[PDB]
Amino acid sequence: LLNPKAESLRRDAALKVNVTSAEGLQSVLETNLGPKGTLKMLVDGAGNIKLTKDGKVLLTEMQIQSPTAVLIARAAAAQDEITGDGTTTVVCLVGELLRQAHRFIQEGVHPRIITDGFEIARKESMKFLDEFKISKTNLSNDREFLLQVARSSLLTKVDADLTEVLTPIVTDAVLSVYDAQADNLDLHMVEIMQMQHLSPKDTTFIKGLVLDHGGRHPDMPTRVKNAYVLILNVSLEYEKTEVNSGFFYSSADQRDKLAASERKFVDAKLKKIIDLKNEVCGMDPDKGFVIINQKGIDPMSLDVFAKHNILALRRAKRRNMERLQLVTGGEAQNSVEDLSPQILGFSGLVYQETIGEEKFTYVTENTDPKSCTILIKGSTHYALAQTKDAVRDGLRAVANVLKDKNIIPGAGAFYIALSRYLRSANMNKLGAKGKTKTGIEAFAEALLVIPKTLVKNSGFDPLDVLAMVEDELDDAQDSDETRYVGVDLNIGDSCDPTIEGIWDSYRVLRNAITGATGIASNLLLCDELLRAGR
Amino acid sequence: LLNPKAESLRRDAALKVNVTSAEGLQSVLETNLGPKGTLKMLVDGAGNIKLTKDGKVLLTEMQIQSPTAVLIARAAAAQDEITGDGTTTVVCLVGELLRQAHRFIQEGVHPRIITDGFEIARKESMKFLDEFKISKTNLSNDREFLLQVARSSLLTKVDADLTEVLTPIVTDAVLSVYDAQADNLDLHMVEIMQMQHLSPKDTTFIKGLVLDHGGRHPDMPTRVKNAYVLILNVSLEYEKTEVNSGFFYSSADQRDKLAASERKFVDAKLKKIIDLKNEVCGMDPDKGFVIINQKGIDPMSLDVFAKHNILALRRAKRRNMERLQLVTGGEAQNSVEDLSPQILGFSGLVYQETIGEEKFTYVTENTDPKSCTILIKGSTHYALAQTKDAVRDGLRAVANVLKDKNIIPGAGAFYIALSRYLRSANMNKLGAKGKTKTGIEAFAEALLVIPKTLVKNSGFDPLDVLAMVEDELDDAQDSDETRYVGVDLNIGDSCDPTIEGIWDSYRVLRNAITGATGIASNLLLCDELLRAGR
Amino acid sequence: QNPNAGLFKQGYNSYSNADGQIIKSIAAIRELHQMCLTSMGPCGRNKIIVNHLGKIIITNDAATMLRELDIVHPAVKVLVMATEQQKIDMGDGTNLVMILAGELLNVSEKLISMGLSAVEIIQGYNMARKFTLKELDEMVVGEITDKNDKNELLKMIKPVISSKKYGSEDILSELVSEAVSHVLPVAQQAGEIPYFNVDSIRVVKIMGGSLSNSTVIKGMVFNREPEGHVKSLSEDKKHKVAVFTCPLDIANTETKGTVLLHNAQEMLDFSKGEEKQIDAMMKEIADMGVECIVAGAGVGELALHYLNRYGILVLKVPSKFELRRLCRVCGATPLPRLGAPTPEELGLVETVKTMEIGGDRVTVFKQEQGEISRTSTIILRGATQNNLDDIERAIDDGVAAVKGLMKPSGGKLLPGAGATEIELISRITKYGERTPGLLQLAIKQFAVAFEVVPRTLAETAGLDVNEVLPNLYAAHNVTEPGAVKTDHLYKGVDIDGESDEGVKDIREENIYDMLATKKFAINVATEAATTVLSIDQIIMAKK
Repeated sequence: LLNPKAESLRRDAALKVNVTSAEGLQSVLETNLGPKGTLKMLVDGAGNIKLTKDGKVLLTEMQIQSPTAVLIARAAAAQDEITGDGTTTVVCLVGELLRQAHRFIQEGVHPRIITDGFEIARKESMKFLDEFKISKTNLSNDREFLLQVARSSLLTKVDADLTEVLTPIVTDAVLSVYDAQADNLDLHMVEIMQMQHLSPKDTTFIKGLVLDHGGRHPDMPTRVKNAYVLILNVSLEYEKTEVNSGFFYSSADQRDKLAASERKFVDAKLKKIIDLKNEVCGMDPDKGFVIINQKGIDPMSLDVFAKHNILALRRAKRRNMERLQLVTGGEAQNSVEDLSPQILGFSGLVYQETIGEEKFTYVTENTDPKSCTILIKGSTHYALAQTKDAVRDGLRAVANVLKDKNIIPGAGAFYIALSRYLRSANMNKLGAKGKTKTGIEAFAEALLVIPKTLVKNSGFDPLDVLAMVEDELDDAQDSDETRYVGVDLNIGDSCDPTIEGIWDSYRVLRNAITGATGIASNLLLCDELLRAGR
Repeated sequence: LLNPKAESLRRDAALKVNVTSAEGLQSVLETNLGPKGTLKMLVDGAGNIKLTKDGKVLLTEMQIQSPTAVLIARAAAAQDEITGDGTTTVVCLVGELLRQAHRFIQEGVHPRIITDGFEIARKESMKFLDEFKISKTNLSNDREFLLQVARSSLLTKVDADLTEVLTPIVTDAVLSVYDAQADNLDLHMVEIMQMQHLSPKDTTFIKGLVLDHGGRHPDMPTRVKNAYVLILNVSLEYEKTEVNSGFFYSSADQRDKLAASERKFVDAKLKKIIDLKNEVCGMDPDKGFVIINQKGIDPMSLDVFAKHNILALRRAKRRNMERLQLVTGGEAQNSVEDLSPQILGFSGLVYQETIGEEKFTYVTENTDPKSCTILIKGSTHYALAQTKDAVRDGLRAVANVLKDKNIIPGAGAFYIALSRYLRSANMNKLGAKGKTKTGIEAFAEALLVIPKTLVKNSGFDPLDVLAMVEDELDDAQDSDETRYVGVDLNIGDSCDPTIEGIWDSYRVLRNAITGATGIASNLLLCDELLRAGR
Repeated sequence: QNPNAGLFKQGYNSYSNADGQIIKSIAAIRELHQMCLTSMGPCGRNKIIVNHLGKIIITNDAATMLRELDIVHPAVKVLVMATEQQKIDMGDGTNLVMILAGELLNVSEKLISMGLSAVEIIQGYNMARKFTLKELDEMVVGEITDKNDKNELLKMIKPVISSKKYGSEDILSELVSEAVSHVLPVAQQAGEIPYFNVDSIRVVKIMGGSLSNSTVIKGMVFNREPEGHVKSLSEDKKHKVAVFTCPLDIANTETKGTVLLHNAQEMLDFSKGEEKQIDAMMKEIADMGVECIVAGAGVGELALHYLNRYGILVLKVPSKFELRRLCRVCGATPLPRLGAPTPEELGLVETVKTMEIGGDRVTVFKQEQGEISRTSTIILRGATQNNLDDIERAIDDGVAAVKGLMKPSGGKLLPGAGATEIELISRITKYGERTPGLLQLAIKQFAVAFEVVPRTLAETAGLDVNEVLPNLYAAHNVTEPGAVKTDHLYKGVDIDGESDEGVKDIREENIYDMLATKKFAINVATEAATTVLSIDQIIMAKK
């Protein structure tokens, strides 16, 4: 039953192909789970080496040939726009669930019964997640819990040593960027910078903004305290016509007369600028003056500003100008003709940072910046990329935790408890069907993949640590008290995630479970492969 | 690290090869399990074709190339010399146990842990077997139970049509040899004979012995009622002069005269035989006279015997004479001169059967023959072989049941009940450690292969049948009552083996379980394969 | 590079159910089912098989072909053994069993295609077999009373001789009936004692002439000539016949008897002594009243002269089987010695003479009134050897079929020309419709498997099945004004070649089948089909 010059797959060939692709992807991403996971190198033909552990980067930047694997990777990566994490969890769950489904199918279980069992187990797991979550306190002084969450999210992406530096920076940035009001959280006010000068361990937290374009003068101020911020939109530099042109002279008088045309406007603007500087902070002690001057500045005016102890910047970015307006409170002056002291803002310590290949200006220490900046440092492209990915992941995780007070203890407690609850509830209720028990057990076994992979990546044998955790879970359930039991990936024995400080996002786990169940159900329902369109 | 003319398996290659060989052997013997199984066709290459279903015969006759398969077959063959049945059960159990052990090993479970779990599960299964058996009564009116056992044994080997013929034959043959007394059972008391050019359904039971040699005179009675059996070791063929002589003559008339003169030696013995016949019930009503005459008889003596209404045989095997010494009670007379009535035996109807290629004589209907004969009748070699194998298997099964009063209901109830009992007790006790749970679960799952294979052979879905059986068992347990639940291969639903009439031998199950566990442990402990001697 | 896998027993030609072995065996059996389909029916076509001896054999018998055809597939041997059983137990139906088994295995392919397991198919086939066997008892129209009358015998003789040299029945039936009547003894009010014996009838053929020149001789006819002066015995009744094993020459002695010649006078005396010994041996034979001598070994010229001098007829029978037949006809016992023909070992034959048939002389030992023998010989004539062989086979089958007319319902007659087949098909279809469960499909396919008989009858006659079969079904599938079917229920497949179209009632030709033959054929075919289907794996080796 085939048309001439046609390609198709029948019988169980589709099942074999899907299972093989799922197992291959699961094996590829297995070593990236947990803080003890491995790092993969990616080269997209350009010859540049990039190291990362994020599931989205691994799936999107790696070429996949098997069409089923392509769909699995796309579905797993789609969770980034929903929760921002769990791609590797989704892939591992899909792979293990498909493996169990194939194993049961080899015994004669129809795929539809397996899908029905998966749906029932998904409902039961949603109920378990609802009954298992812990409501985080909304008190803004809970810095310890935020630090624990940041450490848990970061350890998966860093080498466990840069954590001590990065975790506090991210936690403080996320805590500060959230105003002391209901409102909402917006990470768009948190800027990330990359510098190739220093080592990654030198990263620090920046309270305000950093400006890249500045003036040059040997007498330019190096550190300015209690500075007023003036934003100007009119050029302060000599300008020429669009077509190449210039002024030619044969005598000093002609030189002066021709240079007068160029310097007239600059001098006119500088007159009022210096008048304003004298009016405010002219004689006041322990005060400074910083002028942004979004437009360009000629060296003559830079020297004039330097002789007046004025830190002059030039060619500032429009985005930086708006961020300065929102941070320093100063307004942008369209023309000096209407210059007034009310335009002046206020800022704390203003200083310049000198680098071999560039220079930076700091406008930090504002009264209410309502923004934060994180500076990333490194010596190699891959290190900078890894640091940027880790910082973004930590920012998103902390923001989500602040938005959603629901927190799920980690350390593998969630998955083991979910599997045990599923098994016990489905064995007791017996409410779905006798044959559906096959799919229920398949789902229960598949949900244990995550702790098994985490243990394997840490070098310990799952058969022992998981058995110990199961024994501790049985003991806790027999006891009348509430206790959470997990796996200590550093010691190898069991531990309580609520005491050690390991937590998992509620939304991440919920969406990962839903996506894994959906992908498994969709794939197990594929019977034949048909090629068409060419 | 190797030597020439040798091949070895490293890492887990040996385990994979052994598992594959075991799976292949199981699939070879999977289809012939149960009354709903199929038959295998064997060709020796010389033109002889055997259609056999018994596992022992199939393994013995069939050539096996895989060394692991050879070892498994040789180990399973021990069942024939111990219980006489269960070879297919042993093979299936070994195959499923190895499948489960390999599946767990792929997860990192060491083979020794699986072996220890198998040993623990074997001990628990022995305890369950002890607690689960039913004690058979010693009543002499248990013919119904013997008929049920014979039917159960035969249905596995016959097409369900010859069962009605063989069941009563086997039951009567086994019961007659073993009276309702301690004494002892010896199947050698039951003779097995084969006849050609007859319908398969013609198979019948003979109370006594059947003699191969028949009469050679048309005047001999076809049937003799209440005949006296005479066994004579003296040849009745033409005898010559006791001293040196010869036949030197010019005409054949002198030779004829000499032969007539020499015939007096045989005539004298014939006179004594006829005198004995006349003296002992010569003319009494409802009486007869039959002479065995192990040695040959001259045609003239045959005619003399026939003219006196005497049925005389000739040229009989010594084994037949020895059997007649007990079947009929008569003695063998070494010398006619000492012939006396005490030599004569007694037997019932003596019937001669004429066949196109041979002629048989019946000496059945004896007061206490202490033996019986079963006549296998068929038109084809394969049919005769199948009938003989079925008869022998039924005889052995009934003998085992009689000697061992421990009886266990069949129909798959025992295996499912044992699996449930193990899954419950071993998990509730955990007497060795948690790490043995993998092997415990593997053994429990493997013990369910037999019912699944039976259901698959019967054409029904194993999942639904197993679910129904489990539901019935759960209901019985909740009712706090003792109930045996089996599988009905004809209807597809659950049934009570104690009511339908399906039973299994205690020794068969015990030996099968022990052998399967031992073979699985031996094969799973194979670390590598070594080759030497080339 | 491509490795081999899936076989763990050994290197051999492996057939497994996973690869469709159940269909491969069916196709292998079809390889000969196709041959056997065109053999059944009055218009069956011949087949030629060349023997290892260089002899060309043409026949329409399936059993004969199977005995000579090179069959190596073990599955086909089941049907070969089925045909052997049919030939051994029954006197007809060799092709019927093969055709029925092939059709059952073919419909098994359709059953499997629907997803039915072999076990349920076998169960349904067994149930349908039992139902059909029970129904066959109700298909009897007439019954043979076994009166040994030629007219009554013709009823069974005619259908058996058909399908082999069709159109010559007018003579073959007469010959077979005459021979059967001659051999059949006179008896009545008794059915326990067997009467017919196939071994009592012998068939001989002489080249030349045609079938119209054939005849039947009451007695045993031998192709051996007396080769002596006396060619036949006198007209006296009950001539004493002696049978000898030792060659008719000088009588020897058991002890000593060795003669050595050294001198010329000794040689002359030895020659004279040989002559005198032959004369004395013949005189002694004559003195015992021996009038006919049967010699199983060579005969000397002096022996011939002396035996003809005493008026004793000598007939040479070197063949052991011919000697046994002659001894059974006359009752004489072979004499291992010479000169001692004891009267107790002498037979009685009224007439012994040599007859010329087409130039070939034959000797017949026969009788008319006294010492009547139940042996007969059929003499066939024909210029073509192939026709002679075909007629001989047809006569042998017709004579053998008489053995089926014994006590166990041997005289039951069922409608021929496939009418019984149509009725059984309808009955089995109704039973399958009544039968619940999946077994209804198996019963329906079993019923369909019986449609071959009309199919083969139509095809062998050159008729289109699409026009013959439906007309027959419509004729049989009728509703009568009552609860009991009546009227013309015996319509079957017509030979055609005349009239216009349609079917005819078999009563015109009086073609009927035997109940025992049909039942045994059905049972054996069903057993063979079950045996074939019960196998899901076959082991074969290079041959």
